[PDB]
Amino acid sequence: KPFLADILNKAAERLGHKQLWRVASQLERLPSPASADVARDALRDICVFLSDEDYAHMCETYRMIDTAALIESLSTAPLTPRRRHVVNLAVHKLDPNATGIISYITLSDHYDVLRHPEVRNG
Amino acid sequence: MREAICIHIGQAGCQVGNACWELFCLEHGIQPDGSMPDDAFNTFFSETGAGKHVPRCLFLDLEPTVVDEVRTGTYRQLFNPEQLVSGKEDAANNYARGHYTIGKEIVDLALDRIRKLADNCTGLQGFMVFHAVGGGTGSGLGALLLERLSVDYGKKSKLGYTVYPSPQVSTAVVEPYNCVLSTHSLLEHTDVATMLDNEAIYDLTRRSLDIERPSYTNVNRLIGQVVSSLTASLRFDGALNVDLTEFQTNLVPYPRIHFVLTSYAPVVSAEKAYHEQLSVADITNSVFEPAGMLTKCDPRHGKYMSCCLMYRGDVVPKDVNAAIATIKTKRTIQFVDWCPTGFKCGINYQPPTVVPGGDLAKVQRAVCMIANSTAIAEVFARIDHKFDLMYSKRAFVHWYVGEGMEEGEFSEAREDLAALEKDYEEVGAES
Amino acid sequence: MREAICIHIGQAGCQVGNACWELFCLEHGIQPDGSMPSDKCIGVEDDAFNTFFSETGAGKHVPRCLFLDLEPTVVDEVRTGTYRQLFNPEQLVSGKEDAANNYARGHYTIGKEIVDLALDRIRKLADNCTGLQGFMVFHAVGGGTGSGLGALLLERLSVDYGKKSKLGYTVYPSPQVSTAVVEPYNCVLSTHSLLEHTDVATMLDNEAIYDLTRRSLDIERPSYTNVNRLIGQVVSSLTASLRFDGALNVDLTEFQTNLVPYPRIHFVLTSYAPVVSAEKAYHEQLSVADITNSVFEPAGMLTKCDPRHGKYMSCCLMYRGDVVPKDVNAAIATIKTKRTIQFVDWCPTGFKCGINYQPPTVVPGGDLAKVQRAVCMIANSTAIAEVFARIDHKFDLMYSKRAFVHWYVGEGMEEGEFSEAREDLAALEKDYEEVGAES
Amino acid sequence: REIVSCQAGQCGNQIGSKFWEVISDEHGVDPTGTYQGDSDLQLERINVYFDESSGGRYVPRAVLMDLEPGTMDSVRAGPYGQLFRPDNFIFGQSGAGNNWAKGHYTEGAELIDSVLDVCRKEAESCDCLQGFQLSHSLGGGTGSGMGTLLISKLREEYPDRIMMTFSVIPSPRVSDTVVEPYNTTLSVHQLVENSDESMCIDNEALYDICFRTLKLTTPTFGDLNHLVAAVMSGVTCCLRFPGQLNSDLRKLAVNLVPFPRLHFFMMGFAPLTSRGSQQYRGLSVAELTQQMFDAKNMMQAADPRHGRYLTASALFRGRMSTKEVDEQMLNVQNKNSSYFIEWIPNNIKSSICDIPPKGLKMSVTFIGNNTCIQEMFRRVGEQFTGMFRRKAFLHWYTGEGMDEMEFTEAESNMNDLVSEYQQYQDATV
Amino acid sequence: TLDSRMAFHAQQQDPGAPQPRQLILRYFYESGTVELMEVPSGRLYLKRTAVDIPASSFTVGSTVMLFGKATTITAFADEVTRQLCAQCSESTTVVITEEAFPSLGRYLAMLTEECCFTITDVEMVWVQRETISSFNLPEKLADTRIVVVLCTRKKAVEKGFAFVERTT
Amino acid sequence: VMAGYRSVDVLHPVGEQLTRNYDWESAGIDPTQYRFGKRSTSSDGTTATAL
Ligand SMILES: Nc1nc2c(ncn2[C@@H]2O[C@H](COP(=O)(O)OP(=O)(O)OP(=O)(O)O)[C@@H](O)[C@H]2O)c(=O)[nH]1
Ligand SMILES: Nc1nc2c(ncn2[C@@H]2O[C@H](COP(=O)(O)OP(=O)(O)OP(=O)(O)O)[C@@H](O)[C@H]2O)c(=O)[nH]1
Ligand SMILES: Nc1nc2c(ncn2[C@@H]2O[C@H](COP(=O)(O)OP(=O)(O)O)[C@@H](O)[C@H]2O)c(=O)[nH]1
Ligand SMILES: [Mg+2]
Ligand SMILES: [Mg+2]
Ligand SMILES: [Mg+2]
Repeated sequence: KPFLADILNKAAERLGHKQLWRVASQLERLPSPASADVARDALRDICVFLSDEDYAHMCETYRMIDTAALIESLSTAPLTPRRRHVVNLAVHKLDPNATGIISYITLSDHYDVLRHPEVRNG
Repeated sequence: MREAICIHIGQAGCQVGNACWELFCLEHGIQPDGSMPDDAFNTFFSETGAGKHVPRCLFLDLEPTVVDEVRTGTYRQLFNPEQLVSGKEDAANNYARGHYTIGKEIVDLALDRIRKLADNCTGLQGFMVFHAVGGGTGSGLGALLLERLSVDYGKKSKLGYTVYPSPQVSTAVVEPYNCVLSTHSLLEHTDVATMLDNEAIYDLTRRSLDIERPSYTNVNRLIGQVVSSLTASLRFDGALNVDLTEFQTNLVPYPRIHFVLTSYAPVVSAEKAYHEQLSVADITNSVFEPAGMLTKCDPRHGKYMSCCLMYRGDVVPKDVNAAIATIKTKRTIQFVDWCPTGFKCGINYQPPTVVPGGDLAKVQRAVCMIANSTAIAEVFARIDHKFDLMYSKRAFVHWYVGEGMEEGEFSEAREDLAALEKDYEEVGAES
Repeated sequence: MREAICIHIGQAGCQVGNACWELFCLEHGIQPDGSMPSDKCIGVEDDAFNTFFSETGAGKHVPRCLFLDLEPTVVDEVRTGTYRQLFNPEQLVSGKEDAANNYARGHYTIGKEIVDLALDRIRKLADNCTGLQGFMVFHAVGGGTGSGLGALLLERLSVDYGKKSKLGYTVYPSPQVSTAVVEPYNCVLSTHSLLEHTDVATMLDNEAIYDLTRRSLDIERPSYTNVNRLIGQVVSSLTASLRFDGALNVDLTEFQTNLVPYPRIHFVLTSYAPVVSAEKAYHEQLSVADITNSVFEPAGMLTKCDPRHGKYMSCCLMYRGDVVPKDVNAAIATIKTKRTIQFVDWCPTGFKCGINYQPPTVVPGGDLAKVQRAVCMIANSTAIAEVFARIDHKFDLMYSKRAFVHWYVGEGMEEGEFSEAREDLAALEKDYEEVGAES
Repeated sequence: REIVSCQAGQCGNQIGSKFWEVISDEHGVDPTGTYQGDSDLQLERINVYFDESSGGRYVPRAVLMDLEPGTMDSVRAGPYGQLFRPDNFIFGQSGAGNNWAKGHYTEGAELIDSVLDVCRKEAESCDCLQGFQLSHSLGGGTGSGMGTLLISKLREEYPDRIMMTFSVIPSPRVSDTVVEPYNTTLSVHQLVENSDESMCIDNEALYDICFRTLKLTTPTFGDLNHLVAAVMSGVTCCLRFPGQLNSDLRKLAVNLVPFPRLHFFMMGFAPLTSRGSQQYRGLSVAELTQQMFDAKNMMQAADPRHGRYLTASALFRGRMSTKEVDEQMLNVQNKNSSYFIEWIPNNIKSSICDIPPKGLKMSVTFIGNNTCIQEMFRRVGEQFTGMFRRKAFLHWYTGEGMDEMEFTEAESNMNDLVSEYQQYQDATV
Repeated sequence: TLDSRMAFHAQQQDPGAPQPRQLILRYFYESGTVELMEVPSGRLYLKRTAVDIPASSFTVGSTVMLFGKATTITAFADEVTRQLCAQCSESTTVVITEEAFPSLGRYLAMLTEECCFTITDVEMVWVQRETISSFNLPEKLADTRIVVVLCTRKKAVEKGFAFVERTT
Repeated sequence: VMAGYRSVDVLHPVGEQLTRNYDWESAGIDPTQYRFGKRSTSSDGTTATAL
């Protein structure tokens, strides 16, 4: 998965670690399935770039691209199974109905601050 | 750091080393090529600049069949073309030949390669010599190489895993002669000597592992599993770590007392592993049962002078202590009066591994048993009877006489072997 | 600058020089035609090759060598083979009638009609060099032209060029295996010339090279080709210090005084490692300490002269490749700790080391494998008295009742020359024994 | 106050190259020669080591010496090689071959004349020089044999200038020369009566510092020479930079040479920490002083606590306080009064410079005239006598022009020096 | 010393000197090592020293810094070097018109990373009604503002064709 | 008879390496074009960086 690793890192430095949600927003605005050209365009307007070899590898592993599969791999592969089930539990708690929609009120209710070490520092 | 140099002598030694190394390669994730597709392998393998590793072992036999089998088998890539010495004609179950005539033309280069390995090593913990005294080369060269190693390295740690002749099953008629001749060398010039008789492990495999037709492959595989269990403490981190000298100072109470019994549990098969709930107490009890013992030496027939338990896996000190108390409470085994504690345990977090072509089912928890017991006098009381009943009227003696050994060496070896039990029951006698 | 003249005498000298010059051309990127490859024809050239090849305005290098043999077969083989373009028609001086293993014939009858031309060629080569370090003479004392003509040439060089350095990398008769039967005569007669008229002498006997090739390079049937390839590798390893940039470069006179303690004591044992095939090279930990230990091993040298039976006088190590000065220091410290090899009491330091950044090169189509690092060791030791004892016991047992002496006396040689040579070799034993004796 | 430098032998040339690039970096001088320093203090005394040409760019006031041209070529090919003046590369054709006789009597005499010519013109160019530096190794042939001849001739021509001789005296277990004790014995006697102050360096101690003080697995000669380069740059920095209490070579000599023959010092440099220990230790005079006197931080492999410090000098660099630069040295005196000599009170000369070395907030250079250095002289003399009993490795010297009587006189002078050190180490008031 | 190397004629132009130094430098591309000599004599100007400058920037017509020295490559030195440099670092030009100025950085980023080109030079050019015919640029760029990139890569012409097909 | 001697060959060629058929392709090393040995350690950091 060299193209997955490259895109994940590239986004991490270019946008910041805390806002990797931009790639998800772009790929959701993409239709399912999406053509490779528009996938490149929309994915890359956020200034994340892939080499031609990595792009060819991505196309071969995945004209249409399974954008849902790309999202799943991006959010799934770079996690060891510990992190896999940890994030699965967090998402399940955030969305108990498995509806694929997270609201501000529910996230604020389910988000904890008081145990953070820095707010313990005060 | 923590290097341990392995030496294998004879057919039995080479087979045991083959099993040991096919186990260690998987324990470190090293392919038979020598490279993996953390300096844990530094103890056994020497890393090269090509990204692959070479084992720190010397194979040696005066006949070429086993060594060319190694040189042609799967581990050609792994094994160094040197440190894999071949002879020209074997001793052929003749300690005289393997020690005086035809072993002296190979011992010099054997020590040359061994000292090359030692110079490669930096923090060498000790030598591990795998052989069988019942054979000719394994006795003769097992004496010559060990005495030369002793005179060259002084008091450096040496552990000799010796496949002693079994009381009932023996594949040679001069086997008792070789054993009695070589016990002198295994006594004076070996820091620890480990019993590895055949028929006991045979019965263990037949009963616990349930194979109708086991073989030497299985017995050496189990022996290698025991070896790796004992040596894993210096190879992976654990709650309680034990080094070679660390358990030597606990298992050698007197300089003459260094012959040690071994066992291993759970020795279970694939079908029976899933159903059983393996606990620390259960595995410790199965260890202390004579059934799980891999040497024909009944624990009930003697007093355990010292115990040392290599616990591997998710084993924990609380359960270790609970098992310790249970062993103290039950009367199946008794300890020597002047040895109150009598126990040592080494806990390691690395669970044992299982290799292809084997029968053991991998268990998240296991434990090996290394013991000094007064019952070891019984195997020697079998061997001395076995030897005297043939030496009473001078049988199988002309072969040794014509190979440059004086006839009085037999009497000297017999007297030394008798001194072995005259010390065993002496130290086992209650104060 | 830093030029050295290679004089090859006899068949053995001629063939070992052929191997040496092939290897030198390979190291300096010189095609067999004598010129640099067309693809890398850069206009400006470095001064590295100047030590062994003389530059021509046409851009074609010429080796600083003198091939010399009474027998025309080997020199004609050189002049016909793949290096005819590289080699000058001159400096390849040829005789017409052979010496035929006769020191008397090669030094007293047939050598005089060609020694003058040989010295003319030497002068022609020397006037071209402005920084001549010295002469390296390759020959075998076993034969006639190697012993006799070589002795005469070294005598003339000593009387003409004064105190110019001289290194005879000569092939003495191996102890148990020999090719010539009057080879002991030739060796004992030429030891007088190699003692007084040669500044350093290096032993390159054949059976030690055979055993090395068999046991380390894994060649069941080695030949003179392989022997000469190893000898050329050793020569290149010793001479590369002034050829290439290194951490500690040494010249000829840098190790001359460090390896010669007394004027009469300059015979030195040679050794080189790692010498291993590609099938085995990466199986061992080819480190500086490992290669130093392998060199010091009796089975890793080029001579059948056990050091444990003798006592080292002065050691010189020539490291090539990625060697580090304190890796060398650690090897020296472990050699000090080692007790199997022991030095003489009056020479505490006893070590020279020269580190060079140029790893050895392997000839195309060869059998040796290129290595990250290598080392060549040249050592003065007291153990050479044993090979001298072998050869002089051979000579006395041959000379007891006048064997083959008629051939020598029929070529203008007095009978007392043999006795004088025997006394000289006895003194060469006695001084080694005396200096090796404890204080 | 001008110091003209000389490099002799391969060791001396490499050490001088390292020192010259270090001082050029400190003064902000690129290999082009143009100054680009970020502070005017560099130009304020750039003259001490640099003399500029008509183009406004500076060149080192250095003289390079070797019979071999190979090390000259390497030095010129170095990153700062082109900064040197081409006429200052004086080289011969035939090397010394580790022969003090060859470098001092026959091959050195034919070239010391040109070296003296260039040194004379360089000394006359400046207003009035403070003196001479030499960088050489006493174990080699041309570095030592020609080095001592240079020392003698420059002493004869300029009696009243300060002569510093950075001599790399080498150790047997790190040795690489069989005639090393011969060369060292033949050089030390010249240095005794011909050098104002000798600056002792051992490759073993440099290696020890590189191994455990710096925790570098394999730093080569390019890293060993950087330490002595820093030593030179910190020992001369008093001239080139201002300070609260400035000093000079003459000040160090008068405060560290109680007797004319007692002018050999061992070197140490502070601070010296690994990359991983940079953020673990606080940089302060308290941490500098403890390592100033430590054995593993001292870069001359002669053990310091088997001798009594006759004198010592601490050249501090960086804006600091005058309290803890001398109160802590008094603390060292008090709690190591056994290790410091009695009849000389406050063995410590202290000097302060306002400009620390580049990249270091604070630094100190330690120069000590301890009597423990007699161990090196005694053991190298033992080696010299061991080879001299049997006349080994001596036909070269005899044929090159040396005399047995001169060898014996050198041995006697060495014994006199070691006895001079010993009789002050042991005697009481 | 036998290692494969790239040899280039180079100039330094030391301050005050009336003429360039006229050196040659060999870069051993398998490593980071460089060495230099001068054409007239041949003395070793610089030893074999490792540099941090990437190998892709050692092409012809490019200037680099070697220990504070501005060293400019003028031309190759050997035909083996010319062959290998043609195989590896092939040069090409891409001209982007005035309608893509808001995506100027976008196109440059795709040149650097999408197309794996390395940008030896990037400039802007005001096209003239005479320069258009003098240098044979498309007529639609006359009297406009363009950006020109000198970029090198393997198969540079084909990569540029792919770029101009994938962009407007 | 000497004409029949043509078909007779040499039992052992001279200068033949005793190759035991290593798997160099899987090992990833070309024996002829690989410099066998240990790349000497490169001490990370230098004295200049330390100062
Ligand atoms: N553990 C183990 N023991 C074996 C094995 N093979 C044979 N043995 C036993 O070990 C004893 C020693 O015999 P060998 O293995 O042949 O050793 P040896 O006799 O010294 O070898 P040679 O003298 O060359 O024949 C025999 O009597 C066998 O009973 C084996 O593969 N593993
Ligand atoms: N190392 C090496 N030794 C050789 C070689 N050829 C011969 N020798 C040995 O060196 C000894 C000297 O032989 P030659 O070099 O032929 O000397 P020679 O017999 O005087 O030569 P001619 O009189 O011309 O035939 C012989 O006895 C051989 O054993 C060779 O090519 N390499
Ligand atoms: N610090 C340091 N010491 C060196 C260097 N080169 C050589 N040496 C030492 O100098 C000694 C040899 O001196 P040498 O250079 O041969 O002196 P010369 O023959 O007079 O030129 C060796 O023992 C080395 O330890 C170097 O670059 N730096
Ligand atoms: Mg057998
Ligand atoms: Mg001939
Ligand atoms: Mg003042």
